[PDB]
Amino acid sequence: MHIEARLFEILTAFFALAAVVYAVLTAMFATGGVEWAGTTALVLTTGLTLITGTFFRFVARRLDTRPEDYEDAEISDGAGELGFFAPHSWWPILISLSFSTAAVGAALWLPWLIAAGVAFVITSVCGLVFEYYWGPEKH
Amino acid sequence: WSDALALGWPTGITPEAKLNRELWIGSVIASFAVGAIVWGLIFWTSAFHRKKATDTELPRQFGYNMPLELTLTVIPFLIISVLFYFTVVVQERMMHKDPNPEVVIDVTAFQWNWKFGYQKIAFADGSFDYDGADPERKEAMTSRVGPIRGMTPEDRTYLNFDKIETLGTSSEIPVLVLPAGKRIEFVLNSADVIHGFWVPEFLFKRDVLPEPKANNSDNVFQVSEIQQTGAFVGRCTEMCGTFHAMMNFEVRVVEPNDFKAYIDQRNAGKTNAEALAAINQPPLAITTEPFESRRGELV
Amino acid sequence: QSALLRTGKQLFETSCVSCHGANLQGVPDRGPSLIGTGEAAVYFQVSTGRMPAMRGEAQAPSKPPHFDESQIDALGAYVQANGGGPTVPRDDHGAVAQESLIGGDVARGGDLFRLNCASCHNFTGKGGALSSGKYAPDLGDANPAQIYTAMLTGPQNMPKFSDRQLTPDEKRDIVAYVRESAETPSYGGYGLGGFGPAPEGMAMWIIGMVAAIGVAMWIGSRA
Amino acid sequence: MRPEDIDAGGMETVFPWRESDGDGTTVESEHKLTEIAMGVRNPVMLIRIKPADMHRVIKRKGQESFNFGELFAYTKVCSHLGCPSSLYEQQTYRILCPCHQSQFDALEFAKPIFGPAARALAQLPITIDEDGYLVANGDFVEPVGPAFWERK
Amino acid sequence: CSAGQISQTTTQEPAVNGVNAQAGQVSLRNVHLRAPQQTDYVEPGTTVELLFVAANDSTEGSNKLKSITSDVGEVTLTGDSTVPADGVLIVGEPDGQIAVTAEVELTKPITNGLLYDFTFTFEDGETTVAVPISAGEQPRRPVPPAGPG
Amino acid sequence: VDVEDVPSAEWGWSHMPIGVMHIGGLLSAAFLLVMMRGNHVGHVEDWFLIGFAAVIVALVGRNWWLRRRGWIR
Amino acid sequence: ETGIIKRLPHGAYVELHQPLGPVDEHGHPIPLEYAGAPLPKRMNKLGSGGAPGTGS
Amino acid sequence: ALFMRTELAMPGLQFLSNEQFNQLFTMHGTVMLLFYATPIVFGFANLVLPLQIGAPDVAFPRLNALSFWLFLFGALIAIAGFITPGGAADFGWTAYSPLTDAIHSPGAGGDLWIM
Ligand SMILES: CCCCCCCCCCC(=O)OC[C@H]1O[C@H](O[C@@H]2[C@H](O)[C@@H](O)[C@H](O)[C@@H](O[C@H]3O[C@H](CO[C@H]4O[C@H](CO[C@H]5O[C@H](CO)[C@@H](O)[C@H](O)[C@@H]5O[C@H]5O[C@H](CO)[C@@H](O)[C@H](O)[C@@H]5O)[C@@H](O)[C@H](O)[C@@H]4O)[C@@H](O)[C@H](O)[C@@H]3O)[C@@H]2OP(=O)(O)OC[C@@H](COC(=O)CCCCCCCC[C@H](C)CC)OC(=O)CCCCCCCCCC)[C@@H](O)[C@@H](O)[C@@H]1O
Ligand SMILES: CCCCCCCCCCCCCCCC(=O)OC[C@H]1O[C@H](O[C@@H]2[C@H](O)[C@@H](O)[C@H](O)[C@@H](O[C@H]3O[C@H](CO)[C@@H](O)[C@H](O)[C@@H]3O)[C@@H]2OP(=O)(O)OC[C@@H](COC(=O)CCCCCCCC[C@H](C)CCCCCCCC)OC(=O)CCCCCCCCCCCCCCC)[C@@H](O)[C@@H](O)[C@@H]1O
Ligand SMILES: CCCCCCCCCCCCCCCC(=O)OC[C@H]1O[C@H](O[C@@H]2[C@H](O)[C@@H](O)[C@H](O)[C@@H](O[C@H]3O[C@H](CO)[C@@H](O)[C@H](O)[C@@H]3O)[C@@H]2OP(=O)(O)OC[C@@H](COC(=O)CCCCCCCC[C@H](C)CCCCCCCC)OC(=O)CCCCCCCCCCCCCCC)[C@@H](O)[C@@H](O)[C@@H]1O
Ligand SMILES: CC(C)=CCC/C(C)=C/CC/C(C)=C/CC/C(C)=C/CC/C(C)=C/CC/C(C)=C/CC/C(C)=C/CC/C(C)=C/CC/C(C)=C/CC1=C(C)C(=O)c2ccccc2C1=O
Ligand SMILES: CC(C)=CCC/C(C)=C/CC/C(C)=C/CC/C(C)=C/CC/C(C)=C\CC/C(C)=C/CC/C(C)=C/CC/C(C)=C/CC/C(C)=C/CC1=C(C)C(=O)c2ccccc2C1=O
Ligand code: HEC
Ligand code: HEC
Ligand code: FES
Ligand SMILES: [Ca+2]
Ligand SMILES: [Cu+2]
Ligand SMILES: [Cu+2]
Repeated sequence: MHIEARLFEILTAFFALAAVVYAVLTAMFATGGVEWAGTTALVLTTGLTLITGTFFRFVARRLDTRPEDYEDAEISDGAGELGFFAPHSWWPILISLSFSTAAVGAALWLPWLIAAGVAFVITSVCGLVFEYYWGPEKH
Repeated sequence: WSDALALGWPTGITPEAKLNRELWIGSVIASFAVGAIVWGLIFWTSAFHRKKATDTELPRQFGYNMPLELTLTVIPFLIISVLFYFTVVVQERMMHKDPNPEVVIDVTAFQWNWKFGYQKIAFADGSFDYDGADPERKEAMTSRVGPIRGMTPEDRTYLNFDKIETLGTSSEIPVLVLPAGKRIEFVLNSADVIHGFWVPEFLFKRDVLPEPKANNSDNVFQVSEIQQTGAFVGRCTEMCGTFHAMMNFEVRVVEPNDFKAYIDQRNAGKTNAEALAAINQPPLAITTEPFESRRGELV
Repeated sequence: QSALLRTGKQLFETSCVSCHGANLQGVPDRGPSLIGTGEAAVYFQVSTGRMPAMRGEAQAPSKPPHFDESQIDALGAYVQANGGGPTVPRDDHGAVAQESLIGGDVARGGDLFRLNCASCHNFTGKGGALSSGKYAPDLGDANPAQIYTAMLTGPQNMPKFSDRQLTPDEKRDIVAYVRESAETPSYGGYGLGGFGPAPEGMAMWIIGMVAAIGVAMWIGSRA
Repeated sequence: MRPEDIDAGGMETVFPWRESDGDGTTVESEHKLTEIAMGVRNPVMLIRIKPADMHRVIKRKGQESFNFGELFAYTKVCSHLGCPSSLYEQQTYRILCPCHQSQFDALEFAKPIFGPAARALAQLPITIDEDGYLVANGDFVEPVGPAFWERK
Repeated sequence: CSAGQISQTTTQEPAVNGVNAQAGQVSLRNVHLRAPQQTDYVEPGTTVELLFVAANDSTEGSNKLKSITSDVGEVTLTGDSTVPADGVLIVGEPDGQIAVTAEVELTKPITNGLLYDFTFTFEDGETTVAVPISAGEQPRRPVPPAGPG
Repeated sequence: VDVEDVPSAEWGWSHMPIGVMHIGGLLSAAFLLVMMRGNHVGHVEDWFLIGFAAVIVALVGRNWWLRRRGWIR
Repeated sequence: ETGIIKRLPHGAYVELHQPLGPVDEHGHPIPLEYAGAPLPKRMNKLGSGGAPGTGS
Repeated sequence: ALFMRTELAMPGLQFLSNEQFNQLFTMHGTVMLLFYATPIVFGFANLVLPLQIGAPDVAFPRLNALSFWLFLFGALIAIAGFITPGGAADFGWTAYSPLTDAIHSPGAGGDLWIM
């Protein structure tokens, strides 16, 4: 996955150059000195690509050429099990309802409704995480 | 024709406005030339490259022209570079501020109207000197520990006040009187929210901000002169609330002698309406009229 | 003090002329007249943060105050100088009276609150809903002076309680019940908002029945 | 109570009191005053319509002279089910019942305009005596409270 | 819906004991009569005070108040009744005011709670206000203690 | 109904006559319209009742026409 | 549905299914008849998850 | 936008107030940039992107479904400010400060818009 990491490094270099140039260009020319709200975002924008880019670099150097990373790869090269993909689940709609309940409580500033929403979110998230791991009932 | 290529821009009443309009016409000409070429290319291939009803074989499968791609990348870079230079040249002239202005205007914006004050008048020829600074009422807002650098959000010391002030009313459009052919300094200070000081004939506007110094905003702009007399309307351009659309104002331009006379009645306690009538001018705004209080025709 | 009147008009010119006019006559269909309202009305409306308003609706709701205590006094004096009206009570030092307005007989205040105040609000003063869009706000954040001025002035839809209909002693006793009932902790546990059966049933269904059903599925079996 | 004791836009519950009832210091007087407080049909709302809004007042037939100028007296008992309807809004002149949200237009003789109420609140005629105290100008012309099969 | 053209905060009138009136171009605010009372009627011959504030809507010219008449007696105006261009004309001194006054000599009995017609003319209007009787910051008058019954 | 429409057709009550739902729909709109006879002075609620009644009537008519023409069964 | 996606050598994407009863000639099972009882839909409920291990 | 466009046809407020018009473009912009334009970017992406790269599904099928419901309930909350008596947000989709402040925007419509 050499190309995947190269995309983020290209963005990392431009974001780093823009953050450094704009900081040094506002410290001596913008009224009031460095533009802080504005610079902080640019500096940490580089970090977003830096974290993803660095991780992709480390991952690429560990694994060899994948079937999708091979210029001339055959379809039969990728035969086998891919992994686990959830066939169906009604938990995600419950999580959204739980999160929306807390948001309405936060919007109207209802401490009881916020607490219920937080408890609903934890309960709904627990169901999503444990959906494919609950064992058979022991009776 | 400059009247059609301006796309509705006013002619302008200040040298900065005239320069800004010149840049607008040239940029529009450049934009139309580029647009015509692209539209012509799109129309040419849409009328002459249509599937002929006798062409069996599929067309040549070409998708890479390296000499062409480089050529059509440098050319757009050259056009923007040329425009950028003129952009920098014009904006430097428009934002230039003379260290010794002759008329200083305090523009105060609130919800939802305008207040105009004469901070200082000092004509270049020395025929009229005036000092409208009123320090006995600006420091009455001191409020002090304080949540922000020792002061409450209701500090309001950034606001400026003057002895002669034109206060807007829901039933009276505020009128700002300025001399013709004289440099005018505008100081913009809001009270609660952001407003917009826009005069379409000025071909320039700046947002009125509360606490501009704390926000690192240059709330002061100047015009070299006003080249003609008359009445010009001004509107609030930044959204500020319920009556954002019903807080317009008018700028009145008179001769320097008429402007000097008008200040005399204002100093003599006369209101804005009667002072304007004393210099043979309409007492109320003529470009704009106060909006009806009736929330609508169904009220 | 001429400085106080001039300062108040200076705030009025930049904050209130849009809906009340320059001479306090009121802009039709935008705002009523402030002549005769008095200092008490301005003090309450500004300290509670209600004014300046921002749009026309069923009720302008409460919000953080736009002016500090010094500016409220100047604003109230300017309006008081035009038409007179009721004035906010003050202590010996000349500040706004807060502690001295607490009555010593809460039992009388409770009955008075139930007769005259607990109709729009509830018993514990949590609030209530009015005809269409309008609603009575919570009384747990109002200081005694704000309650006194609200009784004196009669905000948007609130029958004005004059000093003759409700004497200052009765008003002092009424705010004593309001201030006491706000900070008395609930004796049977969590207050559940102090609204009555409506939160009790909701809490029941979401706690007792959820626990009872959840326990049942633990003890019981599926299929 | 005197007419000047209430400002414009105000509301205050009044009760039927007589000289023979007494001040309640004695045992007999207190018992007499108990039924006044415990009277189901006793409470009456006394509202003072603003003089600027007096031109919008619509009088009911047989009750045109039931007001003492800008002072109006309406029963506090809701005509629907008997709850005290004392949520009087001074500007909208709307009397709201907190039990089942019935709204009455105080300007239009307390005519119901919302909720399950279908009959207007009874109006009590009022006047002043020689001493300037507000007194009743007779009895209600219609029964007070919830309707029944034998009403009207 | 409640924020439409018909609002409940824009149609709201003043929460005072006065009357808002429009005499063509001059706005009358807080129009009320001050009259202490002891008996059910204020007997004729008792001097009362009529208080209001006149606001000039127009900001160009001035106006002057003349010939205030009513069917309650004779109204006497003392002082400079000229209202400035964009100012106020406060007549009388209401309670809570730390000099134009209107003096009324009653010819017929009046009482609190009723409406009495008044005529206001400045130069271009004849309007009726129906001025009521309003009590200011005066305390509640004592009531005699009832007997045992 | 049969198995392909309701798989558990023989395991319980799975069929409701279309006449009941069509008549109930007309009565649903009739009840919405008659409620305009009240003490309310406003007409915003009246238009909401009219719109809902019209929507219900349109749905009932659409279903009846489709059932009559044989497009749906 | 086990939720496991397997790519066939010719590129077909199929999901591994766990039959609830007997199977016909090839992989596909013979359809069972509904008996009014709940039918498992999660492979973890059938014991495919195993046990974490005896201990504290 | 049609209500706004039909109001800006003739000078004067025929059927809309200033507050209603202010709520109109705020909600119009919010709905038509964030509730229509942004989701349909992932609307087409959930359609063909797994097909384009020859994939059988998305990386996180459960998380993909969570995004739809979270978005749908989030969009409904902001629109739900209209049913409030004060109205929905009336300060514009750029929600400039301090207009969006409690002092200048005290209604619950703006609060529901934020959440
Ligand atoms: C089958 C059912 C289907 C429906 C059809 C069948 C029924 C339709 C047929 C009729 C029917 O409904 O009957 C059943 C009912 O019967 C009895 O009701 C009758 C009548 O109807 C009532 O309206 C009436 O109000 C009752 O008088 C009482 O008020 C009178 C006054 O009021 C008049 O004024 C009112 C308001 O104004 C005035 O207000 C105040 C009054 O002083 C003052 O402030 C003031 O004066 C004011 O006036 C002003 O006026 C002018 C202004 O302009 C000016 O002058 C001035 O300014 C002044 O100020 C209005 O609001 C009223 O409407 C009315 O007009 C007083 O005069 C009385 O003294 C008393 O207090 C009266 O009672 P009575 O005479 O006592 O008895 C008679 C007898 C009933 O006869 C029957 O036919 C019975 C047979 C038929 C019914 C079924 C039973 C038989 C079937 C078998 C048993 C089954 C096996 O009794 C009984 O046997 C009843 C027994 C119990 C029932 C058993 C059922 C079975 C049990 C098991 C189920 C009561 O018992 C009710 O409870 C009962 O429901
Ligand atoms: C097996 C199951 C069986 C057991 C289950 C039972 C558990 C019960 C849980 C709670 C138990 C608490 C016991 C102690 C009670 C106590 O001693 O309490 C003190 C005081 O505290 C509150 O005073 C607040 C301030 O202190 C005052 O200063 C302030 O004035 C006051 O304000 C009111 O008064 C003002 C005027 O004065 C008004 O202006 C204002 O408006 C208002 O009215 C305030 O009160 P208020 O806002 O009510 O709540 C504020 C609450 C914030 O909410 C809440 O806790 C909400 C959460 C619980 C409430 C009940 C559930 C309701 C359900 C939802 C409604 C669901 C709805 C969703 C809809 C979905 C579907 C619909 C379609 O903060 C807190 O307490 C913080 C504490 C947090 C505790 C968290 C619990 C810990 C659980 C951990 C478990 C671990 C176990 C693991 C084992 C292995 C008031 O109560 C006072 O009366 C009371 O006196
Ligand atoms: C395609 C689907 C749907 C299409 C709909 C989309 C477009 C609809 C357009 C509607 C117009 C909206 C205008 C908005 C702005 C507005 O509102 O400004 C009007 C003013 O009006 C009121 O003043 C009136 C006067 O102007 C004042 O002069 C006067 O004083 C005042 O009088 C009161 O006050 C006085 C004191 O002053 C009292 O004395 C007096 O007694 C009284 O009380 C007046 O009030 P009043 O008569 O109440 O009328 C209020 C409004 C009323 O608004 C409204 O549209 C309310 C909302 C109605 C919308 C319908 C709901 C839709 C149904 C569901 C969604 C179904 C779901 C679908 C199912 C699933 C899908 C499967 C198919 O009238 C109108 O706008 C005109 C009505 C025309 C609307 C037509 C729509 C009907 C539905 C048709 C459906 C057909 C479907 C068939 C399909 C085959 C006051 O409010 C003012 O402030 C306010 O300013
Ligand atoms: C199942 C049923 C009702 C069948 C009846 C069929 C029939 C013969 C109908 C004809 C008769 C008619 C016309 C009936 C109309 C209905 C009616 C008016 C009924 C009157 C009394 C009656 C029979 C009531 C039945 C109520 C009932 C069966 C409720 C079921 C609710 C269940 C199963 C809940 C458990 C699930 C659960 C743990 C959910 C979480 C908790 C929550 C949020 C529950 C919802 C909830 C509820 C249910 C409240 O009651 C409530 C009250 C006050 C405040 C809040 C809540 C609240 O949030
Ligand atoms: C018949 C009738 C009265 C209905 C009309 C009113 C109506 C439309 C109801 C809903 C009101 C709402 C939710 C308005 C706010 C705007 C909004 C976000 C609504 C729609 C949004 C939407 C369509 C989707 C967003 C996502 C979604 C669907 C979830 C919403 C989550 C929420 C918060 C729903 C609950 C709404 C609701 C009506 C429940 C109230 C629960 C009750 C009765 C509790 C009463 C109660 C009170 C009052 C306390 O004070 C209290 C204090 C301390 C502890 C407990 C309580 C307590 O339980
Ligand atoms: C319905 C007619 C009410 C009656 C009866 C009482 N109050 Fe009220 N109250 C009502 C409204 C509509 C409002 C808000 C008006 C507005 O313009 O916002 C209020 C407000 C108050 C407050 C202010 C609380 C705060 O802002 O934090 C207080 C302190 C208050 N009201 C007190 C009060 C008392 C003491 C009452 C009995 C004499 C009483 N209210 C009755 C509506 C109504
Ligand atoms: C338009 C947005 C307004 C601004 C600007 C100011 N006020 Fe106001 N006010 C407005 C309305 C629509 C009303 C009546 C109903 C209501 O919302 O309160 C008022 C009323 C008052 C009152 C009470 C009047 C009474 O009779 O009790 C007072 C004391 C008041 N207004 C004062 C006030 C002040 C001090 C302002 C500047 C901060 C101000 N108003 C601005 C609408 C508007
Ligand atoms: S009891 Fe008064 S409304 Fe039903
Ligand atoms: Ca229009
Ligand atoms: Cu503005
Ligand atoms: Cu604006």
